[PDB]
Amino acid sequence: PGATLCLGHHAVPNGTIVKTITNDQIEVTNATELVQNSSIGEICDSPHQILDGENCTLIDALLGDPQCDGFQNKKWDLFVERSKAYSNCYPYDVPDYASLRSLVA
Amino acid sequence: PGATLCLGHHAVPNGTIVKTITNDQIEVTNATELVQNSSIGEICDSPHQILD
Amino acid sequence: IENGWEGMVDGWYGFRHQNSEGRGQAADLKSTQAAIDQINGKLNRLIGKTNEKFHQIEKEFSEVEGRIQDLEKYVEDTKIDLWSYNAELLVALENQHTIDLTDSEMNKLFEKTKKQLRENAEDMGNGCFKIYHKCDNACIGSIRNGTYDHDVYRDEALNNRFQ
Amino acid sequence: IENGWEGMVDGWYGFRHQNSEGRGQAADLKSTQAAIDQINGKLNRLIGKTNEKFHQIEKEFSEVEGRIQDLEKYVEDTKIDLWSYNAELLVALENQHTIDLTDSEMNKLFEKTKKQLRENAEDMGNGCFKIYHKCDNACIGSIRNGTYDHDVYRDEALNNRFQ
Amino acid sequence: IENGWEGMVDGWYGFRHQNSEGRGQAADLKSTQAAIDQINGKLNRLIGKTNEKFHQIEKEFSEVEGRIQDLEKYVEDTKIDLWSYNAELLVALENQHTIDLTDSEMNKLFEKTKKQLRENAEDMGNGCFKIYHKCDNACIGSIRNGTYDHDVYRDEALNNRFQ
Amino acid sequence: PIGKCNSECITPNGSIPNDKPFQNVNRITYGACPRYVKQSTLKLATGMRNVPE
Amino acid sequence: PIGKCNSECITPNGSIPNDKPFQNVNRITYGACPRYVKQSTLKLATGMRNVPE
Amino acid sequence: MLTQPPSASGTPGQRVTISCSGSSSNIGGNTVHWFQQLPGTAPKLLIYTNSLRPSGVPDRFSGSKSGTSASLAISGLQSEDEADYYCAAWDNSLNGQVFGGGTKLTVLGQPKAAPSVTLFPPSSEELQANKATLVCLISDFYPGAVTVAWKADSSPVKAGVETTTPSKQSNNKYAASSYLSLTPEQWKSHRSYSCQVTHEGSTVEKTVAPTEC
Amino acid sequence: QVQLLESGGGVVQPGRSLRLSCAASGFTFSNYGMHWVRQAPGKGLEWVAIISFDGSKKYYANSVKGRSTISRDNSKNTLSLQMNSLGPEDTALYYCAKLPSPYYFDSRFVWVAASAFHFWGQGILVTVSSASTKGPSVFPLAPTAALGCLVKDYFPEPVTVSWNSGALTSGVHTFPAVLQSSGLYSLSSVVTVPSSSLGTQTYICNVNHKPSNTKVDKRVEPK
Ligand SMILES: *[C@@H]1O[C@H](CO)[C@@H](O[C@@H]2O[C@H](CO)[C@@H](O)[C@H](O)[C@H]2NC(C)=O)[C@H](O)[C@H]1NC(C)=O
Ligand SMILES: *[C@@H]1O[C@H](CO)[C@@H](O[C@@H]2O[C@H](CO)[C@@H](O)[C@H](O)[C@H]2NC(C)=O)[C@H](O)[C@H]1NC(C)=O
Ligand SMILES: *[C@@H]1O[C@H](CO)[C@@H](O[C@@H]2O[C@H](CO)[C@@H](O)[C@H](O)[C@H]2NC(C)=O)[C@H](O)[C@H]1NC(C)=O
Repeated sequence: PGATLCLGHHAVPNGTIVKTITNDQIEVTNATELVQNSSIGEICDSPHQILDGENCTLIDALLGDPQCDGFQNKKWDLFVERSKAYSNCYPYDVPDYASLRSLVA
Repeated sequence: PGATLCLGHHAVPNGTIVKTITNDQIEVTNATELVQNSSIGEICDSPHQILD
Repeated sequence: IENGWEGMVDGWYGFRHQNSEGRGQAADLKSTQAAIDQINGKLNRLIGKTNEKFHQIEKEFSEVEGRIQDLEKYVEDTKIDLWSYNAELLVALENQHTIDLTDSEMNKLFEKTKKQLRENAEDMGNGCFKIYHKCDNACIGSIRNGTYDHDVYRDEALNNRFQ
Repeated sequence: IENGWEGMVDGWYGFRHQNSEGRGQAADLKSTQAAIDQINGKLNRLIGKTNEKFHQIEKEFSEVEGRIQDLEKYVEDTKIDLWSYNAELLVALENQHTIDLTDSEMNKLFEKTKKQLRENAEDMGNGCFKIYHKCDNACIGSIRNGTYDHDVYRDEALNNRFQ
Repeated sequence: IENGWEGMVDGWYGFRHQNSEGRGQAADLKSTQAAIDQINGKLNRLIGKTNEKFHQIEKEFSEVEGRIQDLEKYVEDTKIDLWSYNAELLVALENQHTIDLTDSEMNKLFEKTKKQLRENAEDMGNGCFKIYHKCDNACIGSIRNGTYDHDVYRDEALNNRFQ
Repeated sequence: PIGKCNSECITPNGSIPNDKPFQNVNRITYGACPRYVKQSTLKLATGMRNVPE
Repeated sequence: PIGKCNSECITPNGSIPNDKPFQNVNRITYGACPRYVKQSTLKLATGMRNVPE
Repeated sequence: MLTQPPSASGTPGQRVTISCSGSSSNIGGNTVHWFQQLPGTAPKLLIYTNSLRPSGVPDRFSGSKSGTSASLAISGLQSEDEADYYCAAWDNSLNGQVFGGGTKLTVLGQPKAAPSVTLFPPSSEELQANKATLVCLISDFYPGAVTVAWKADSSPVKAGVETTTPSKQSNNKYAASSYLSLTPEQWKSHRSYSCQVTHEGSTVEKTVAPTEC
Repeated sequence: QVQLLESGGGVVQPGRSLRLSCAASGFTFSNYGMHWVRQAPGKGLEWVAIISFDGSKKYYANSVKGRSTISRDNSKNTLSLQMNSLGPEDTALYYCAKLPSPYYFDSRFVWVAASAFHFWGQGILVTVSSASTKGPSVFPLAPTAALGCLVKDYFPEPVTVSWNSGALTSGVHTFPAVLQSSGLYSLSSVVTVPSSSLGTQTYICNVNHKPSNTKVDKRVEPK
C-alpha cells in the first residue's frame, strides 16, 4: 500500500558539553580542548640552544665570578636562572641591574 | 499547455576571492580593499602645519 | 539553484520564463535594491570613520637602553597584534553576513513567488517552477508585479495537474 | 526530528525506511562529507597556527620598585584580559557556527528529498515522510541515489492520496 | 507577516481566527516561553559579572614629565579603545542574535501549525492560513493544543479544496 | 620630501589616504590615521557569491 | 630540569606543546607559544548537537 | 581527465595562478586537491579540501573552487618552485580518483643565457669496442627553445638525440647535451666535427669544432 | 615520520604479471585507506586503485579494471598490488600513497582532524620489455672548463651517478636518459670545473647500477 521514510542524524551515548551563544552549556558528539594546561615538568634542549647556568646568574658569568668560568665566551638562545643561584665573589651592586641583564640576555 | 518559470541571480566572469567563517577562500562578484598599503612618497603640507 | 546568469545587467536577482510566446528574462527591482541598501550601509559604517591620534610614544630606537625600551616595544607589539586580530575577525564576520544576506534575499524572492502560485504550479527543485496552465507574457508580468490571481487560472491548472 | 539514531556508524545523517520488504537504515555520504570538510577546515584554521615571541618584559618581581613595576603589571594584565575575552568569544562563535552548519546540512538533505517526491508523498511533520505507493528497497535506492522519477509512481500515489 | 498585534498581553506570539462562531485571539505559551528563556540567559550572562581591580597606574597628571607620562597615557588609551571596540561589537552581535532568535521562534510556530493541517488548509502567504472545512472554536483549540487530527476533516477539506 | 597636497594622515613614508579603516604602511602615524595591522590585504565583499556560467 | 626532547614553546614549568591556540600554564613564554589566557578550559565542538536515544 | 594548461609562467614574486576545469561528476560534487612534484622526486601534497594546507606547507600556496573550476595560487613564487603541479578530485560516476593533465610553471629567467659550450671527443675504450660518440653540451642558458646544427665535415645528419634537463633550484640554469654515435666505419672516414648553437641569447649561430687529432 | 619499505619493482615480460608491496610503519596503518597511483615516464599522473581501511571497499581505474587486485594486511602493516597482462603502456613508476579521499574510506577515528595525514612513497619502477638486461659502459669525457662521464648501452633505466665518493656536489648536471631504436639507455653527467684544476685535484666518477650488481669507477682528465 504505502511506505514511510524517515530522515535523521546520529548520536553517541557519551557526548561532551560545550558553550555557544544561545546555550551556556550544550551537548555535542565530540570536542577538543584548546587550552593547553598540562606540562611535562622539564625543559627541552631542542630546537633552541639552552644554557643551564645553575649556580650562576647571567651577571656573575658576565663579570667572571669564579664559579662561572664555564660560561666564558659561550652563546645561547635561552638562559635559565635557578633559584639556587648565588654570588661568591667580591660584594657588588649594579645600578640599572635589570637593564644590563636584559641587554646582555 | 504549461510554462516554466526560473528564479536566479547574476554573476560575473571575473570575481574576486574573499574570506569568511565557513570558507577560507570564496569567490564573490566584487570586493574592496580595507588595508591601505600604498603611499605617494611625500608629506602633504596641509591641513597640518609642517616644519621641515 | 545550479549556477548564475551572466546576461543580467539591470539587477542582481531575476526570472527566466519559457512559454508558448518564447523565452524571456527580467530582473526583480525590490530584492536587489534591498541587497544594495544593506551593502551600502555596511560600507558607510566601515569607510570614512577614522579617529585622530597625534602624540604617542616612540616606536623605533637607534640605541640600547634596556627596561623602558623593552616595555615600549611590548606595548606597541601587543596593541598591533590585538588590532590585527580584530581586523581579521571583523572582515570575516562582515563577509559572512554579506553572503548570508544575499542568499536570504534570493530565498525571500523564491518564496514570495511560490506562495503566489498557490496550487497552479509545482516546485521542480532546480530553482524553477512548473506552471500548469497556458501563461502568456502578460500573465508572467501579473506574476512578477504581484497582481497574479490564482483563482482565474486555478481550475485549469488543477485539471492539468491531477488528470 | 524527535531524537538521534545511535545505530549509525558509516555516516552522520541518514534514512530509515519501513516498507513491505521490512525496515532498513542507510546513511547519506554527501551531507556528512560536507559537514566533515567544514569542521576539518575549522580545525585547520585554529590548530597549529602560533607565532613566535622571544624577548619580552619581566612579569614577576621579587622587589618593591614602584612606578615601572606598576606599569609593567598593568600592561601584562590588560593584555591577558583582552586575549581571554577574545578566546572566550571566538570559541562561543565557532561552536555556534558548528551547530548551525550541522543543522543546516540536515535540513538541506530533508529538503533535497522532499523536492524529489513532488506529489507522491506527504510530510508527516516528525522528520518522516509518508510515501503513497508500494515502494520497494530498489525504489528507496532510486530515491537516495537521486534517480527516483516521480512520473512512474505519480498516478498511483495521487490516487491513494486523494481517494 | 504584515505587522504586529497590540492587543496581545498574555504572551508574545499567538493566533487569530475567524470562523462562523466569530473572531478570536489567543497566544502561544511554549514559543514565548522559549524566547523569554533565551533572553533571560543572555541577561544572566551579561549582567552582574564584573571582576575586581584595585591598584593600577595613575591616569591623570598635573605635571610635565615626558617619557613615562607618554607611555602611561598610551597604555590607558590603547586599553580604552580596544575595550570600547569590544563593547560595541558585543552589543551589535547580541542584538542581532536576539532579533534572529525571536524571528526563528515565530517561524518555528508557523511551521509547527502548517505541518499539522497537512492537506486541510492552504498558505495564503500573509501569515494566515485558509482552512477548508467548518472549524469551530473547539476545533481551533484542538489545533493549537496539538490534538488536531487531519483525518477527521481530511475528506471534507479535500472536497472543498479541489471541487 | 615635503609636498603641496592635502591629507590628514602622515607617516614617515608620506601622507596616506584616510578612508580605509586599516593600513600597514607604517605604525608611526600623525593625524586621523587608520590603525596599523600586520595583514598586507583584507578584502570586504560587496556582492553575492559568484558561480559563473 | 633540562631534558632531552623537542618543543618550540618553553615556560618556567617546562616545555609545552605548541598546537592548541591558548594555554594557561604560565604567562612567561619563550618561542612559538600559545597565548596565555585565564580560562582553565575552552572546548571546541567537532560534531553536531547530541540528543541520545 | 581534468583540464590543466600545459604551462605557466611569471617573475619571482608575481603570484601565479593555475586553473583546473572539470565536470559535474567530480568537482561540482566533490572537493579538489593539489600536489607538487619537484623534478626527479615523489609528489607532495599542497592543498586539500580546496583551501586547506597541511602542516608543512607555507601560507604562500592558496586554493579555491567554484562550480567546475578550481584554482591554485602561489603568491611569493621564488627560485625553488619550478616543478609540476597536479590538480585532482574524486569522481562519483567512475567511483575513483581523477587527476589533472599537469602544469609546468617557469620563472622569469634574466636572459643572461650564456651557454658554456664544451665539445667532448670519444675516448680510447669507446673506440677499442668499435664505438664512437662525440658530444656537445650547453650549460646555464635560457629558455628551453634552442636548436643545434651539426657539421659532419660541414654536412648535416638526421636523427640526433638530446635531452633538456629542467631548471636548477637556485640558479635557474637550463642545460642540454647532444651526442652523435656511430662505429669506426663512418668515424675514421671524416676528421672535423662541429656543433653550431642556434639560440635566442646571442647574435647569430655559433660554431665550435674538434678535428681528428 | 612515515617509514615504508617498498618492494616488487623490476622488469616483467609483456603479457606477464607484476606484484608490488609496500610495508608501512610509524602510524596506525589500521585506519587509513590507501591508494596506488602510477606515473608513466616522460609525463603524466594516472590513478590505479584505492582500498578502504578494512578492505570493505576497493575500486580500480577503467584502464586497469578486470586485470588488477589491490589488497592489504593490517597485521603485517602491508599494502600490495597485483596486475596481470602487462603491456608497454604499463611500464611506469607506482606510488603507494595516502591521498585525500571521501571520508568513508578512512576509519571513524580519523574522520575529523586538523592534520590531514598524507604521504607519497618513492617510485616503484616496473618495465615491460624484452629480456637480457645488460650492464653499463662508462667513458670519461675531458677536453672556465668542463668534464664528465658518459654511461651508455644499459637497460633497465635504474642508474645513479656520484662524484669522487660523493664529494663533487655543485655544478653537476646529470642528464635524463633517452631511449633509442635499440633497448639501450644513455646518461651524460657533466660538471663545469675551472680551467685552474687540470692538475689541482683530478676527478673520478662512480656509477651505481643496481639491477646488474654494478659499481663502475672511472677517472676523467685530458692527455
Ligand atoms: C574526539 O575528540 C578527542 C579530542 O578531545 C579525540 O581524542 C584525541 O585523539 C587523538 C587521535 O585519536 C589523540 O592524538 C589525542 O591524544 C586524543 N586526545 C584525547 C584527550 O583523548 C578523539 O580521537 C575524538 N574521537 C573521534 C571519534 O574523533
Ligand atoms: C651548585 O652548588 C651546590 C652547593 O654549593 C653544589 O653542591 C655541592 O657539591 C659539592 C661537591 O659536589 C659538595 O662538596 C657540597 O657539599 C655540595 N653543597 C652542599 C650544600 O651540600 C653543586 O655541586 C653545584 N653545582 C654546580 C653545577 O655548580
Ligand atoms: C568593484 O570594486 C572596486 C573596488 O576594489 C571598484 O573600483 C574602484 O572604483 C571607484 C569608483 O568607480 C574608484 O574610485 C576606485 O579607484 C576603484 N578602485 C580600484 C582598485 O579599482 C569598482 O568600481 C567596483 N565595481 C563596481 C561595478 O561596482
